[PDB]
Amino acid sequence: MKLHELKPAEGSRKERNRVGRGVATGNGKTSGRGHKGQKARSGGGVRPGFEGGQLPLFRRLPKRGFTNINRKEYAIVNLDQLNKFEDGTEVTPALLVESGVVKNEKSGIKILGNGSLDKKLTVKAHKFSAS
Amino acid sequence: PKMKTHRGAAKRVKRTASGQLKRSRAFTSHLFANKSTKQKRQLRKARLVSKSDMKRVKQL
Amino acid sequence: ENEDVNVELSARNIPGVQVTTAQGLNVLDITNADSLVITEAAAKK
RNA sequence: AGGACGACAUUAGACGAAUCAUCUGGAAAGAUGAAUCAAAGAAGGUAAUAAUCCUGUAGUCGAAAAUGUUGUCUCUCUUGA
RNA sequence: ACCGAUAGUGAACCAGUACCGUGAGGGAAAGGUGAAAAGCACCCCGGAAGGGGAGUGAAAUAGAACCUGAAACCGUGUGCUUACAAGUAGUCAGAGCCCGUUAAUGGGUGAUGGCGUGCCUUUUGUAGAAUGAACCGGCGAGUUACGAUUUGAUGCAAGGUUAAGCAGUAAAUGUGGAGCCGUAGCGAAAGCGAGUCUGAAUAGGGCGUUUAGUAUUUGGUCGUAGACCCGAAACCAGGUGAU
RNA sequence: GAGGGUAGCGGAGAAAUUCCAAUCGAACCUGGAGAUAGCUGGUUCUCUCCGAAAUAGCUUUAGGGCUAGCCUCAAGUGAUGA
RNA sequence: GACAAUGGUAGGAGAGCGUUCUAAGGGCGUUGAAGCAUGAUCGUAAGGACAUGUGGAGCGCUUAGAAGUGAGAAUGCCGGUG
RNA sequence: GACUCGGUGAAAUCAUAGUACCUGUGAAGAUGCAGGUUACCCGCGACAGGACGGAAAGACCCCGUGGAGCUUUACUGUAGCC
Ligand SMILES: C=C[C@]1(C)C[C@@H](OC(=O)CS[C@@H]2CC[C@@H](N)C[C@H]2O)[C@]2(C)[C@H](C)CC[C@]3(CCC(=O)[C@H]32)[C@@H](C)[C@@H]1O
Ligand SMILES: [Mg+2]
Ligand SMILES: [Mg+2]
Ligand SMILES: [Mg+2]
Ligand SMILES: [Mg+2]
Ligand SMILES: [Mg+2]
Ligand SMILES: [Mg+2]
Ligand SMILES: [Mg+2]
Ligand SMILES: [Mg+2]
Ligand SMILES: [Mg+2]
Ligand SMILES: [Mg+2]
Ligand SMILES: [Mg+2]
Ligand SMILES: [Mg+2]
Ligand SMILES: [Mg+2]
Ligand SMILES: [Mg+2]
Ligand SMILES: [Mg+2]
Ligand SMILES: [Mg+2]
Ligand SMILES: [Mg+2]
Ligand SMILES: [Mg+2]
Ligand SMILES: [Mg+2]
Ligand SMILES: [Mg+2]
Ligand SMILES: [Mg+2]
Ligand SMILES: [Mg+2]
Ligand SMILES: [Mg+2]
Ligand SMILES: [Mg+2]
Ligand SMILES: [Mg+2]
Ligand SMILES: [Mg+2]
Ligand SMILES: [Mg+2]
Ligand SMILES: [Mg+2]
Ligand SMILES: [Mg+2]
Ligand SMILES: [Mg+2]
Ligand SMILES: [Mg+2]
Ligand SMILES: [Mg+2]
Ligand SMILES: [Mg+2]
Ligand SMILES: [Mg+2]
Ligand SMILES: [Mg+2]
Ligand SMILES: [Mg+2]
Ligand SMILES: [Mg+2]
Ligand SMILES: [Mg+2]
Ligand SMILES: [Mg+2]
Ligand SMILES: [Mg+2]
Ligand SMILES: [Mg+2]
Ligand SMILES: [Mg+2]
Ligand SMILES: [Mg+2]
Ligand SMILES: [Mg+2]
Ligand SMILES: [Mg+2]
Ligand SMILES: [Mg+2]
Ligand SMILES: [Mn+2]
Ligand SMILES: [Mn+2]
Ligand SMILES: [Mn+2]
Ligand SMILES: [Mn+2]
Ligand SMILES: [Mn+2]
Ligand SMILES: [Mn+2]
Ligand SMILES: [Mn+2]
Ligand SMILES: [Mn+2]
Ligand SMILES: [Mn+2]
Ligand SMILES: [Mn+2]
Ligand SMILES: [Mn+2]
Ligand SMILES: [Mn+2]
Ligand SMILES: [Mn+2]
Ligand SMILES: [Mn+2]
Ligand SMILES: [Mn+2]
Ligand SMILES: [Mn+2]
Ligand SMILES: [Mn+2]
Ligand SMILES: [Mn+2]
Ligand SMILES: [Mn+2]
Ligand SMILES: [Mn+2]
Ligand SMILES: [Mn+2]
Ligand SMILES: [Mn+2]
Ligand SMILES: [Mn+2]
Ligand SMILES: [Mn+2]
Ligand SMILES: [Mn+2]
Ligand SMILES: [Mn+2]
Ligand SMILES: [Mn+2]
Ligand SMILES: [Mn+2]
Ligand SMILES: [Mn+2]
Ligand SMILES: [Mn+2]
Ligand SMILES: [Mn+2]
Ligand SMILES: [Mn+2]
Ligand SMILES: [Mn+2]
Ligand SMILES: [Mn+2]
Ligand SMILES: [Mn+2]
Ligand SMILES: [Mn+2]
Ligand SMILES: [Mn+2]
Ligand SMILES: [Mn+2]
Ligand SMILES: [Mn+2]
Ligand SMILES: [Mn+2]
Ligand SMILES: [Mn+2]
Ligand SMILES: [Mn+2]
Ligand SMILES: [Mn+2]
Ligand SMILES: [Mn+2]
Ligand SMILES: [Mn+2]
Ligand SMILES: [Mn+2]
Ligand SMILES: [Mn+2]
Ligand SMILES: [Mn+2]
Ligand SMILES: [Mn+2]
Ligand SMILES: [Mn+2]
Ligand SMILES: [Mn+2]
Ligand SMILES: [Mn+2]
Ligand SMILES: [Mn+2]
Ligand SMILES: [Mn+2]
Ligand SMILES: [Mn+2]
Ligand SMILES: [Mn+2]
Ligand SMILES: [Mn+2]
Ligand SMILES: [Mn+2]
Ligand SMILES: [Mn+2]
Ligand SMILES: [Mn+2]
Ligand SMILES: [Mn+2]
Ligand SMILES: [Mn+2]
Ligand SMILES: [Mn+2]
Ligand SMILES: [Mn+2]
Ligand SMILES: [Mn+2]
Repeated sequence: MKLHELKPAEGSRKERNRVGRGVATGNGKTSGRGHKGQKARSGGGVRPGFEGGQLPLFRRLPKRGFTNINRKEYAIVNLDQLNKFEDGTEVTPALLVESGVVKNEKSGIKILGNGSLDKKLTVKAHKFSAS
Repeated sequence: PKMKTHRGAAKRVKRTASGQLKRSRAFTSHLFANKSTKQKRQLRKARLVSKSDMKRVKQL
Repeated sequence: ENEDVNVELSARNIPGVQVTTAQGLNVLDITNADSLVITEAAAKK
C-alpha cells in the first residue's frame, strides 16, 4: 500500500449495473415490456385479486420472560451467580439457569427460577440457590 | 424510513426460518364436514413466502 | 508547538500520536516517532 | 425597579522575511546554472508556469469617536429560622 | 472529488428588463480584441459601404460582427467519370485512366457483370400504403436517502457491535455499552424448558435440540419516498377581470 | 355616447347551453402540483456465454396482476435424467 | 498438443472500452497544451496512437476513488441552415 | 390574375432518392419485390389518376374499475323549512 498503488481486496467491489445506456449492454427497454414496467410501477405491495395474506387470527400477550443460562455454567471457577453479568450473559428480564450440557463444578447458583434438571445436576455437584 | 410491518400478520408467528400459520375455516358453518373439523394444525407458506417475504419480517 | 512550526517545510507534517492517521502515515515514505511517542503508540496497541 | 468609575470585542488601519545570471522568446515566473528566506511554500496579480517582482500570507501593533458585552465599586430592596 | 455561458440564479451583460396581457400575471435572449488601443498615419477605387497597398502587433489567415472557429448549408477550381438508360444507391467481381502513402499482397475514379425493398417503434406478421424523424449541432430518462433481504469481501468470534453526547481542524478516532443482534425452543396464554404443544396417555403427531454468529461494506432486488423520463381531460384553494 | 352596478359553488339571459376581454355543459391567473395515467411514446458504449414465453389456476378480471409453468446465476444432492 | 462448443428477441450472467472530477506517484508543454482539420496507422469490439496543418496555454500517463458517464428516433426543447 | 421582362421575395411539407407500365407477389389495393414490357439528357406552360397526397395522436365504434355536464322513488349526505 503505497497510495499510488492501492489495491482493493480481491472479490470485494464490482461495478454497478447501468441500465438504459445502449443496447449491446443488454439493457435498453431497460427491463420489462409493455406492461406495468411503467415508472409508477406499483405491483401492489404483495397481492393478486384474492387476498391470501389473510385467513383468520389468533392472539394475546401479557408481561413476562426470563434470560437463559444453560448448565454450561461450567465455565466459571467456584461459588456465586448473577455476577456473571461480568463473564458471559447480557440483557436479563430475569435470570433462569436451564439444563443442557452436563455440569462439571461445585458452585452456588444464586438465580431467579432454576430449571428442574439443572437443579438436580447443580445439587448433585454441591450448591443450589433461589431468588 | 424503516419499512412498516404489515399488521395483518398478527396472523403468523416465526418458527426457525419458516412462519407458523393459522388455518382454514375455524368458526362459522360447522354444520358441514366432520373429519375436516379436526384440522386444528399449522401451516407455513412455501410458494407464498415468496410473496410475503419482507412484510412480516421485522417479525424476527 | 515549535516542533510543529517545522510546518511550512513542503514535505514535512507533524502530529501527536493519539493523532496518527492511516493516510498521513502512508502518504509518508518515512516516519520518526520520537521516543516518548514511540513508547506510547507501543502502549496504545 | 432607572443611573456613575475600566477591561475586552465590533465599526478605518499599520508593520511584515528572502534572487540573481544565461538560453529560447513578443514577453520569462519555464530550462539550465549557481544562491537565499520560512511562526511567512495560503491565495491572487505581473507580457507564459514566481516562497524571495507586486498585493498579500505567519506573526506583531493599533480606536478621536459611536454602539456592544462584561469584571467592581457605587445604587436599591431586604428579619430569616 | 458543486456549474463553467443551452450549465450555474429567471437574471455572469443597467432582469423581473425587452416583450406579452385590461388585470392578477407570464418573461427572454444577449459573456471572451490584445500584454498593452499600440483600434490601421499615408496613398489608392468608391457618394458611402467595402476593399487592395503601406503600417501597429508575436499574431489582424487577433481589424472590432474581433480567441478557438466543428457540422448542416452555399460557392469557385477541377483528376476520373456520365446523354439506349428502369437505380433503398450499396456490396461482390472488374478493365481503363489518374496518382504515389503512417510502404502495404498501395490511393482516386469506375465500362461492364452478380447479389441486393433504409432505420426505429409496434407486431402472430411491417419494403410496408402502420408510427416517428427536413437536415446539422447542442440539451434531453433507473437516481439519492432511509429501512429490508441476499450474495461477494474483511475483522472478531460464544460472542459481535456501538447510538446520541463529550473531545478533535466541518477528519479516522479517542471516548460513550443506553441500546441491538446472537448463545433455546415450544404454546393464544399462564408456563415449562433441550424440549414443548395438542393430549386422559409415561401414545402418536407439529415446531424444535445435534451450536455460528455479528459489525462494516461492493453488487443484485424490494419497500418508503414523484423513485426511469415526457404527456391528460380534470379537482381544490386563493386572487384578477363587465374597457 | 359618457359615468356606473351585478363576478365563477357567481353573474346576466324576449331562453340559444346564450354571453361574461378572439374556442364558457361552467371564465382567467397563481398555488396545492412532479394531481393521477393498469394507456401511448421515448430510455444514450462494446463484446462474450446461456436463453424464454404467448399456457393453467384465481382475479369488478379479460391488451392489468398474482402463484405455478418455461429462462438464467449460484450453491447442494449424486445416477435419481434421456 | 489433440478434442468438443460458439444463430438468437424479452431476459439472466461475465469481461471490458471511452468521458469529467479526485488522490498518490511519475511526466509533457510557448523549441507550441487542449481543441480543430487531414492521413494509405494499430487492436477481436467499444476504441488507442502517430505525422502534418491550424491553434496559442494548458494537458497526459500509471494505480485506486467517485460520478450531472456515453443519444438517432420521445409529432422531444433551444439554435443554425436547407 | 395567370404568362414574358426588371425589382422584392415567403409558406405548409420533407427517412436518403438515379422515384416508368402490365400480370403477379406481399401485412391479402406496390415508383422501390418477381417476370415481362417500354424508356437518350435538361427545361418551360398545362391537367389532377397515384404517391392509401398535405393539414388535425378519429368526433363514429370499443376500451380505461378516465373526466365532466345533466336526471331520478340509485346510495350516503346536506343549505334550508315544519
Ligand atoms: C372518419 C370518417 C371519414 C371522414 C368518413 C368515414 O365515415 C364515418 O366514419 C362515418 S361516422 C360520422 C363521422 C363524423 C362524426 N362526427 C359523425 C359520424 O356519424 C368513412 C365513410 C368510413 C365509414 C370509415 C373509413 C373512412 C375512410 C374512407 C371512408 O370511406 C371513410 C374514414 C377514414 C374517413 O376519414
Ligand atoms: Mg387477517
Ligand atoms: Mg535575443
Ligand atoms: Mg503555522
Ligand atoms: Mg502565484
Ligand atoms: Mg408571454
Ligand atoms: Mg386575457
Ligand atoms: Mg402570457
Ligand atoms: Mg471567420
Ligand atoms: Mg462542376
Ligand atoms: Mg488500383
Ligand atoms: Mg458504374
Ligand atoms: Mg453494380
Ligand atoms: Mg428485402
Ligand atoms: Mg422542425
Ligand atoms: Mg451509493
Ligand atoms: Mg460473510
Ligand atoms: Mg464473516
Ligand atoms: Mg445493498
Ligand atoms: Mg416533494
Ligand atoms: Mg374554487
Ligand atoms: Mg359599460
Ligand atoms: Mg366587481
Ligand atoms: Mg340566476
Ligand atoms: Mg383515478
Ligand atoms: Mg388493461
Ligand atoms: Mg453442479
Ligand atoms: Mg482521450
Ligand atoms: Mg504529444
Ligand atoms: Mg515561434
Ligand atoms: Mg481526404
Ligand atoms: Mg483523425
Ligand atoms: Mg506552426
Ligand atoms: Mg497539433
Ligand atoms: Mg498566453
Ligand atoms: Mg504525455
Ligand atoms: Mg475508477
Ligand atoms: Mg430529434
Ligand atoms: Mg413537427
Ligand atoms: Mg428550429
Ligand atoms: Mg395582366
Ligand atoms: Mg420552412
Ligand atoms: Mg425524371
Ligand atoms: Mg400493412
Ligand atoms: Mg394486386
Ligand atoms: Mg367511455
Ligand atoms: Mg342548520
Ligand atoms: Mn458490468
Ligand atoms: Mn437482451
Ligand atoms: Mn415501448
Ligand atoms: Mn410485463
Ligand atoms: Mn421500470
Ligand atoms: Mn410518474
Ligand atoms: Mn394493497
Ligand atoms: Mn414466542
Ligand atoms: Mn365436502
Ligand atoms: Mn507591507
Ligand atoms: Mn514581501
Ligand atoms: Mn529572471
Ligand atoms: Mn498568467
Ligand atoms: Mn495576520
Ligand atoms: Mn443562463
Ligand atoms: Mn462557449
Ligand atoms: Mn403592453
Ligand atoms: Mn481583454
Ligand atoms: Mn499588408
Ligand atoms: Mn510587425
Ligand atoms: Mn460570427
Ligand atoms: Mn487568448
Ligand atoms: Mn475568430
Ligand atoms: Mn452510352
Ligand atoms: Mn422490375
Ligand atoms: Mn473489388
Ligand atoms: Mn437485382
Ligand atoms: Mn434505440
Ligand atoms: Mn414509414
Ligand atoms: Mn411509399
Ligand atoms: Mn400508434
Ligand atoms: Mn413525418
Ligand atoms: Mn437532433
Ligand atoms: Mn464536538
Ligand atoms: Mn412423545
Ligand atoms: Mn416429539
Ligand atoms: Mn420430529
Ligand atoms: Mn438500490
Ligand atoms: Mn420481485
Ligand atoms: Mn426503483
Ligand atoms: Mn339543447
Ligand atoms: Mn356555445
Ligand atoms: Mn342574448
Ligand atoms: Mn368569447
Ligand atoms: Mn375549466
Ligand atoms: Mn399533492
Ligand atoms: Mn404530470
Ligand atoms: Mn445457444
Ligand atoms: Mn374452478
Ligand atoms: Mn371480487
Ligand atoms: Mn402485451
Ligand atoms: Mn435411468
Ligand atoms: Mn450467441
Ligand atoms: Mn452454430
Ligand atoms: Mn445483468
Ligand atoms: Mn479538459
Ligand atoms: Mn446524461
Ligand atoms: Mn419577377
Ligand atoms: Mn422517367
Ligand atoms: Mn415480407
Ligand atoms: Mn396474394
Ligand atoms: Mn402492380
Ligand atoms: Mn412542368
Ligand atoms: Mn387547379
Ligand atoms: Mn387515437
